[PDB]
Amino acid sequence: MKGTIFAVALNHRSQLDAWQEAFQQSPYKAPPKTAVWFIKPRNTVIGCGEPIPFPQGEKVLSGATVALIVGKTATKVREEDAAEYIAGYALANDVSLPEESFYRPAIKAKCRDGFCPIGETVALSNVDNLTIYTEINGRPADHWNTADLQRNAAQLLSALSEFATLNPGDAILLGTPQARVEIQPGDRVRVLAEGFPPLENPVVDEREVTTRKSFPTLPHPHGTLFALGLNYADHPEEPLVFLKAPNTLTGDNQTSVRPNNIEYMHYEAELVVVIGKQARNVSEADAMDYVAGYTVCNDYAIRDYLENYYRPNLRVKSRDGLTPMLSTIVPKEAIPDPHNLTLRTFVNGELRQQGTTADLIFSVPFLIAYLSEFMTLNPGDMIATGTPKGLSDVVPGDEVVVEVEGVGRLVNRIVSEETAK
Ligand SMILES: [Ca+2]
Repeated sequence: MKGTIFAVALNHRSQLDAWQEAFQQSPYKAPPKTAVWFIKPRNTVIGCGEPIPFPQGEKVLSGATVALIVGKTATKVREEDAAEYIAGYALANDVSLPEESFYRPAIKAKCRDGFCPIGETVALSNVDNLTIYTEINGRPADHWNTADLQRNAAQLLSALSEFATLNPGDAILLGTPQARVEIQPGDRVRVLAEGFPPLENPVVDEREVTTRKSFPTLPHPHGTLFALGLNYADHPEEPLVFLKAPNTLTGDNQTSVRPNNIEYMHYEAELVVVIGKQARNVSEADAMDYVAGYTVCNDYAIRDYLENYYRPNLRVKSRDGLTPMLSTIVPKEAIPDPHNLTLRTFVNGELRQQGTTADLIFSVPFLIAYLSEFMTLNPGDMIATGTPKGLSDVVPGDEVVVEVEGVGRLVNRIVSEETAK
């Protein structure tokens, strides 16, 4: 819609069945214990009648589904009370490149422009035993049923909101089956279900699609939050990128909660790049013209909650208030070389982490070129560029300060669940 669009992967029993043997082996080792989440960021989100831009060369699959739409702030929603937090339901389309791997986040596959049609919210009581239909050029092409999903809408809302607060207007896509249908330029793709107005979108060669969807600017932070995995040589083939939901963000001198009964929660000091101008298919050579400037984040992780499905997964990386971020942006013109800046972390005044952006594996221009090659970057989007070596455990009472030379100083305080409540 206009809120964050969350989605669940591996929720349809047909896919769990199909992947059973693979999930016993590297790199998965074991089947998912918890829900496997992803996000369809704002560049993806379109309404009925808007085109799905088709990337030349690629195979693209429709992903008819339905989404629950949150009607009031949802934090630790109890399963039995879910309906009272759900405004209704909307037909949606998880448009995607093939789901060939579930190990690393599927950003190229799923976060392309216009890859998330979503329709009208309808006030139904439930979506139990609902057949979701796909038609292509007005011919029946696919159907599946929500009774075959592992977690129902109630259970998904409860499971996600247990650690990630949802705001009114946010959505959760309930899932998709193993078997999907292919779309191609010229196709008209229609999603249908009893009780809903059909959702229809044309698929168009991307070369033909006019200007990209723009958004109103709002005070930083506001935008897609991209984050890098391993990005310091401290002494891979392509970047590991994942997205962070906006409710993870908190300001300066706030608190971040350490879960009860875990072994390891660590800070991560990072240079954050903020986009200043809409960017698509930007070369490394002009990438810097699209940067507004720089800020700092503390990209916390709960190492205990890591799994090998879309890793690092949302239960580790999108927890409420576990991403301190400064509200100030230093303009790029104040920083002559962002690839020559010191990063440090202090805990209670003890220096625990130090490195330099000279050790970035993937440079700021590389990253901008890499992402804009397959999706539109918009003003206010953020790129958390990774963290050097020097991680350690932090516990309630601890004051954690991260600092990037010339960019800013960011304070945070760890607290217990008991203190925060
Ligand atoms: Ca990180």
